[PDB]
Amino acid sequence: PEMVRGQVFDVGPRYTNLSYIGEGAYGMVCSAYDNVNKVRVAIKKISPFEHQTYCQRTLREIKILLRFRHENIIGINDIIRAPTIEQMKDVYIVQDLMETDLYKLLKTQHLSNDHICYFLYQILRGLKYIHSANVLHRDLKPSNLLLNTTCDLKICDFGLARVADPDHDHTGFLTEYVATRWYRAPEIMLNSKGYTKSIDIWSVGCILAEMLSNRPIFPGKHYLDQLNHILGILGSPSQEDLNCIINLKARNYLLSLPHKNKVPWNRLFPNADSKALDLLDKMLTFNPHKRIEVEQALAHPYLEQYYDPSDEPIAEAPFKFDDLPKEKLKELIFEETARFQP
Ligand SMILES: O=C(CN1Cc2ccc(-c3nc(NC4CCOCC4)ncc3Cl)cc2C1=O)N[C@@]1(CO)CCc2ccccc21
Repeated sequence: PEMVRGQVFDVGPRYTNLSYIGEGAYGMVCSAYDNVNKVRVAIKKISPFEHQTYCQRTLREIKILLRFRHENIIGINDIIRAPTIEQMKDVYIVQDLMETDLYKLLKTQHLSNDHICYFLYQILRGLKYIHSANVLHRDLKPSNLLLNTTCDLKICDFGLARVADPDHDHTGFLTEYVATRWYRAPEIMLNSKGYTKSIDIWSVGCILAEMLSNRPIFPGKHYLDQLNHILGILGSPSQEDLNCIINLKARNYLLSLPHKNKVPWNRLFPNADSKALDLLDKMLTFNPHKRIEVEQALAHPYLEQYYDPSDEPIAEAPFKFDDLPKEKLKELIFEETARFQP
């Protein structure tokens, strides 16, 4: 078997000529020549079976992405594993290989308004489909938006994704949360478990602001610092928005802060298109009930050149399927990956 940077890659025979790409908690990723389709692909080796939280991320990633089929959502092309549960130590997930991601692009490149518009359109078109299946991505951020050489965009990493559950959304003040800090809606720190579609729209709002200036809009260094960066720009919540926060610890925290005025978007973003800033404002609304929805966002005048609801598909049916053990999640992973065996 091939090795890459001191790791076995048991992807053959089909997948050969393996170049390293990168690495994280998830595992390792390489490009590989796919000998059946005659194209290089991404393959990420997951070795999750000794941690039930990595097994959860693996099952979510595989189950959701095999159900979903959409031009702006990364697919799974193939999955490699051993022929039995016992011999299965790794899972290789094969996906279309993409040139870069929006994180890398923003650290190096100025985006034209035309590029910003097209990226935003694609994010929302993928998100329309995600949300139509009653799913929340819950970790939208520039590194989870893959880009090819002609700026086609695909949303990736569904390991935190959930079915939406807005009747179980309420929680207490300062409840801990897993998704990336800078893209967390203000309600996460106040009274929300992050089980509504409006969580994803906030993150998209954050991404949009970041495309306008190549800097994160709300770069909090710790849990509550994130709300204070948010309130620094949006200003103090209105009476009406506060009355919606019935939790007293959260309410009284907000009432304790000195009055802060709204920083106008056109002063933060002097070179931005005014329609982009109108849509930004609606995505970065403090009150999640007042926040724009994905379909309204698509219909916003900023995206008029692209908007076409007939060419913005939805899922044919809602998605469905939990503190289960590592060993049962392994079984589920084995069942879900069977279609790729000879
Ligand atoms: O799966 C991920 C996250 N990952 C990691 C990852 C690397 C690579 C690419 C990729 N990259 C390029 N191209 C790159 C060229 C260089 O520039 C950047 C772009 N093309 C195509 C692809 Cl699918 C995509 C991903 C991705 O979704 N986590 C998961 C799910 O939460 C799995 C299972 C698991 C277990 C524990 C914890 C996390 C996770």
